[PDB]
Amino acid sequence: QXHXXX
Amino acid sequence: PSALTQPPSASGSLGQSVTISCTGTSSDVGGYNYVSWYQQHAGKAPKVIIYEVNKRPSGVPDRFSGSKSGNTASLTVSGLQAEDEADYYCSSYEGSDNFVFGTGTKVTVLGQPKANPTVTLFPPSSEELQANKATLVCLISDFYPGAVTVAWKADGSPVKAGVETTKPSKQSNNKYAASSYLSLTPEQWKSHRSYSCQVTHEGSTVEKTVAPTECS
Amino acid sequence: PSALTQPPSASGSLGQSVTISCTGTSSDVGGYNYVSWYQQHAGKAPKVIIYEVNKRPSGVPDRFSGSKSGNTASLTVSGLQAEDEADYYCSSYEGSDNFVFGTGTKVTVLGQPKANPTVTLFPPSSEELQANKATLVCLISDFYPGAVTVAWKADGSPVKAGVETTKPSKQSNNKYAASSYLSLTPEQWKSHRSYSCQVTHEGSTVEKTVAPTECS
Repeated sequence: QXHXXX
Repeated sequence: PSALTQPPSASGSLGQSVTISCTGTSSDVGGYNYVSWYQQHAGKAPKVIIYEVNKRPSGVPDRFSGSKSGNTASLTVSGLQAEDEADYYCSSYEGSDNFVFGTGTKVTVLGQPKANPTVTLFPPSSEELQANKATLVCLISDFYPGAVTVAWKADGSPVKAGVETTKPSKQSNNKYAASSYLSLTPEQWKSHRSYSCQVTHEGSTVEKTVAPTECS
Repeated sequence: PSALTQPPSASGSLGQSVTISCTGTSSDVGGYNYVSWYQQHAGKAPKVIIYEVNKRPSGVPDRFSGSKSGNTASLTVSGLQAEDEADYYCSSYEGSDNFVFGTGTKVTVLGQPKANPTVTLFPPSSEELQANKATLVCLISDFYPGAVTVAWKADGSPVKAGVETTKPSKQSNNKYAASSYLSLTPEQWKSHRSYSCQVTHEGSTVEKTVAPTECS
């Protein structure tokens, strides 16, 4: 996850 | 600090099930709602199965439930399949663009049956003899559990040397696969009656035998 | 799935700058700028060390560099320290519900000299066809560093299923030994013109060819 930077 | 706390090893029996615990803090696990779980196969690409507490992403067949209770997240593997034997990591955002991980959980299944290896002995490729070398390969495969030992022989009297033996790998049917191989010279392998490969697993010896008799 | 391709291994001497790559396929490219790099040492969790293609988050040595162009993303370790030795992955927010990893790239601090692998293809033994089994082995011996990429072909067609690669095991000469296999029917065998075993070891690729013979 590039979970949002979120 | 910690890193999201997981229990080092977790486990179930086939068809039974396990619930992994990821425990963090009010800054991460509590606070935001962005706990993903990572299923990593033994030294392999890590693939995500849950992304947002529970969230169904691309092809996660079976019961892979995500549920977080406040400051502790958790996943479950309802109806245990053996392919699930792996390593599970969790993650939470913590703010200012950062993500933290969990300390991992090794997840093993139980009740997976015993299987004695598939022993395939191989004589040197014609090509490799044209090139002047000669290698013999023993392929031990489809065995569970992954504990095994390989002998080599000249004729009955053993060859203890020039043998390199692999340490076993899980192959996609859960069963293991190991290799054993003898480095010889053409002259050598012409000058013998039979070579053999002894393979011992769960106290059960298979013995394949290769004699210079190749339609090459 | 396998859509992000990364090298078998990247190795250097202390003080030497490595570079690793994530080449993507068909799909998104700059379409997705979302490329993240993860470090992972043996049986510790993943630590992210690059986000948004070039970013570099908090507590990350400024000698970890990140860059992307076309279908290709590059991470760099400058004047590499021992501590840098681990596996690296890339990650991309593709087909949404689809978060895709590269295949990994192991970073090695050259102890010994470099050693391009010896591949030895081996065909179904006749005796084996007498049992109506078909099994092809690819021996990869004496190589360093201990990471290899494997790929089968059936007349230049990259091959679907049958394949299983063991994990690189250290030998008594301290270099590496991995092996790969394919299972066929004697007719899946006897159909084709040639089968290949293809093996990559960081900027070095080697392909071996084996064709069907009737023998006996």
